[PDB]
Amino acid sequence: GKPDKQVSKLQRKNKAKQLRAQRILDSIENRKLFEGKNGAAKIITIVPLVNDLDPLDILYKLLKCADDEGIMVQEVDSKRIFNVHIKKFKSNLKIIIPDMTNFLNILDCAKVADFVVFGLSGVQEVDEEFGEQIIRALELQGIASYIGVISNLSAVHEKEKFQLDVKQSLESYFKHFFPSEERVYNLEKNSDALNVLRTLCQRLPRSINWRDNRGYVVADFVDFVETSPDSGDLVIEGTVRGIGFNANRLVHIPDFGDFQLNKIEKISTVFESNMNRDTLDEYAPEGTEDWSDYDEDFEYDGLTTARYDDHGFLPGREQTSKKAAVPKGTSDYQAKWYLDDVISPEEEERQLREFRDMEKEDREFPDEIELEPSESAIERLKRYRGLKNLYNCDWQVDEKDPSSPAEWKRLLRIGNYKNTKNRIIKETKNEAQAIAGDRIRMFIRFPKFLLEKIQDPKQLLFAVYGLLLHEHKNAVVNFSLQRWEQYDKPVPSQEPIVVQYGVRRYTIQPLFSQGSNSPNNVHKYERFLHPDTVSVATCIAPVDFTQSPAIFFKPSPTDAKNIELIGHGTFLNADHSRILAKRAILTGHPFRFHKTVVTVRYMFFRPEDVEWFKSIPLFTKSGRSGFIKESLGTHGYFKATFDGKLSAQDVVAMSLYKRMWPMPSLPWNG
Amino acid sequence: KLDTSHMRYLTTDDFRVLQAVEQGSRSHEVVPTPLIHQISGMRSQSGTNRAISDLAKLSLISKMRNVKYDGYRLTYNGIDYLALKTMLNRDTVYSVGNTIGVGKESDIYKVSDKNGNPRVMKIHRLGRSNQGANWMHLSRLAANKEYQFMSMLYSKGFKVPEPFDNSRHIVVMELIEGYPMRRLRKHKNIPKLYSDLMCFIVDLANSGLIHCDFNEFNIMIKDKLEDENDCGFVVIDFPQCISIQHQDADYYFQRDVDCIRRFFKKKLKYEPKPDSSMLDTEGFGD
Amino acid sequence: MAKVHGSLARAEKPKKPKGRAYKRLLYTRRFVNVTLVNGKRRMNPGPS
Amino acid sequence: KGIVLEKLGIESKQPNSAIRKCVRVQLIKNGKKVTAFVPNDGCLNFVD
Repeated sequence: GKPDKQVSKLQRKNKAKQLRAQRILDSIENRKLFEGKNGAAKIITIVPLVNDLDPLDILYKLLKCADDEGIMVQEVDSKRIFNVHIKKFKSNLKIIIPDMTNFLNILDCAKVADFVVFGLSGVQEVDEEFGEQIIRALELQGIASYIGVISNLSAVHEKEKFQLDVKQSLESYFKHFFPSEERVYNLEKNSDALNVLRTLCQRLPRSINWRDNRGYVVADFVDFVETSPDSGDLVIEGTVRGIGFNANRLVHIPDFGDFQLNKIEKISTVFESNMNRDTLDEYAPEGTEDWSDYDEDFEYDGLTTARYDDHGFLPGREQTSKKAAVPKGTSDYQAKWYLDDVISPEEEERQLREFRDMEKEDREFPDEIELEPSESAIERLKRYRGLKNLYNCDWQVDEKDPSSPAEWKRLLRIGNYKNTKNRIIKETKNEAQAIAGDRIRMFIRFPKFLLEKIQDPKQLLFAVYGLLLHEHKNAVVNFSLQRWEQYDKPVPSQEPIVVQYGVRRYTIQPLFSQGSNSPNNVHKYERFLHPDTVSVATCIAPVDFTQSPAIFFKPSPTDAKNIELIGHGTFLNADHSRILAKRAILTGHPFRFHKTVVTVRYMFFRPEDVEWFKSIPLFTKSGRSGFIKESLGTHGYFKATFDGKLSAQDVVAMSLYKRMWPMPSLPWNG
Repeated sequence: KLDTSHMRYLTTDDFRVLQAVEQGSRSHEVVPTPLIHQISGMRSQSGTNRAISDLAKLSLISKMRNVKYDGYRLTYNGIDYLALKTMLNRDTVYSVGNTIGVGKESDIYKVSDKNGNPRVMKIHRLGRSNQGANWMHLSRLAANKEYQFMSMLYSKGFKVPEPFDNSRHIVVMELIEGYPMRRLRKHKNIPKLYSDLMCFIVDLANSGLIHCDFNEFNIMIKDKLEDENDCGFVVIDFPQCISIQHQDADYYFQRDVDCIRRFFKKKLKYEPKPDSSMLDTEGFGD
Repeated sequence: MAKVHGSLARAEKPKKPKGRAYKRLLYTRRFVNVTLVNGKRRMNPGPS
Repeated sequence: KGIVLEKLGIESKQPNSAIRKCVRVQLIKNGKKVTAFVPNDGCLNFVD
């Protein structure tokens, strides 16, 4: 075939020099996005973590160490967003200071940044309930390059010997959440200030996955043009960062919604959206046409026994030949032997107490039902199933049920998420008309009446985010869900809980399950979130194709931040194949004992009920299997056989299952 | 003996492991623990040892620790439930439980299928247990034999129970709403039924067989209608059958005929007018 | 987990002694006050 | 240093089945793919 290799000095040196020349070229290309003379836009957001602290001051320091008194004086008058060009390092910074009365405004501010500066107090210890949560939440949603900086250090003792103490304790506090850094810089000293400015100018900012793969424009100027009396064109002048925008793809705007593009112009050509337009509709009308073959439309009314025919008994036929005997007053027995032929604060408090109680009850006793004597067990569980192995038998996704949501057909049924994600992201990269580093006029179609809420792009951040294919289309989504730190409180699986993934926020009544992998993709429905481990939250919500981290919260007006941070996690899967079975356990006491047959008590109250559940297996929390034999009395006592020998301290139980359906979601604003 | 019930205690995994011991005992005598661990195609000691604990508790396997030689021994129940599992897979049996027919080398139970159509199960027990290779092997060959004979009996038109399946030493057959010559009291057309039962032995010696034992309890009689009285003459006889070349075929055939005529003479008081068919005519007939 | 900024030093069951002291403790845990259990020197037993 | 290419669920059978929660990592300096263990972590909530 081919001979071998004997690399010489020269060959080696060259392969090296080439590798490194290539490396250098690529690095220059990747460091050309911030050519601080014409094409740059380094977004630095200033986030103080202490109430008694001023951000304007922090900026004042950084730009007074640039020896530019004018650019400082011109900003005091009226602004909060600035376009500051530093000549010392030749760079185009954009500074953003958040409304520190709005939590979500802080998050929105930082989540667009290339840099996050953290203000720290030498006087006041950071708040456990507010500033700390700023840290953690920023950290979870995504952060590019962050820095730890101080201003209040002079407020302590005048001698450096005591100031450095505070500094270092702050360093060890700051290291805890942000180990990437070890040096909290002091602006009081000219050196450190000059150095942090230096870094902000020079140092290349790392990448945050989800925001960089769909593009974003921070708006400097927002004007409106009337076209029709009821709607017009929002014009947005801003520089594109990230992957870029296409005229056909939709654009999200936070606390406003998803809108479609009409025109885009560049000022570093004109592109207009054509016929390949993504449409402003959730449930695509093609989704109705995709789910056409309804496979199982089973009629539980046409059942004499529990649906379990796959592993149970046989269809027993009870042909009833009822004739009437005419002796006045006579038992059903004599009659059976005469005609035989052969051929607001109070509400919340009470409810919440009850939810804690039901949750702890659900820990001590999982999914058990209490049937009453008057209750006909058959009817009460008539719709249920009774599978032997929950991960082996054949549940199906395409089953029709009056409990199923009307929209279920009209949903975006992605076959494979891992591949679809990659394909569509490559499409977006290739079909990007407007790349990163471009200044853009963006003409978006827009309903007039919302113009009232739109603020000024200089006092309030106005960000413009890109969406990918079909991301406006709803789907069945699975999130990873993990509880926030120091949060003991209960969270049931049907209550409204706001979810932020990407930059989009949707209120969600999510079904909680354990993501334990199953061969039949069937998972236990957990009524309340597990207090220890990662869980899964499934619901009907618009798709996300970059696996954005998700923040779960419930808006609480009382707290400083008008948000109770419940949990976090990630957008896992756009999958419908995940089915969720609400389990239902029936409890019974093993009354009497014979060397192979155990008489069991208080699990039914009619003999016919016992007939109805014959095939369904019996399991004991002692870890033992068994089955029913026949009904003893007219009170529902039933004889039973088992695997091991059970005492009166055991509990005989039945497991019955029902289909649980995901719920529709609505966007969340304000 | 057979306790079919217990089979619905086992999962996919316990059958998996039991199958592994079935492939491992037909390769080596006493299948050791590591053989079952490596052949089963399983994950860990978890699944296999839990499975084997289940099988050993439910008497499907026996632990043989012979001076460091640890191994296992598949009981008859194991083979039973593996044939029965193979049939659960081949959609042939769905429920079992009613014993009519306690033979020496055959057990006859009453079974059912997916559709609810009643059938019969003839398992074969050679030696019933001190299990070697020959007991299980020759029981397996026994039911193979009887099922093939049965298939050739149904194929050629004979009124013999239609053989549905032959899961190893077990055989699934058709249930036949019939009554033996003991339970039968009287008939509407006894000469026609005799003509039938003689024409049958004629056609059987025409095929090449002489079912040496053609007694009263052998012949089942199925009734199809109650108004018009339709009869069907089923016959259970295969390992006692004796080919038409054996040295002793003569008095076997003529014993069959003499028994037909002697019962038809006693119970129904009907003697045959035509002379009984001798062995010679049927020795030329084949 | 999170010790707050107040790590600024300047301006439960009994504890174990550190350093030298601890060794002393052990010297008497093993040689001055010997505990002979079942014909052996037992270290870390529960109920026996 | 390397960047996690793919989360691997390898399954290593005898004598003890590891539900191998391992990773495909690609080393930065070589561009060379490697498999690697991620210890002490039951859920892999740490490594994406």
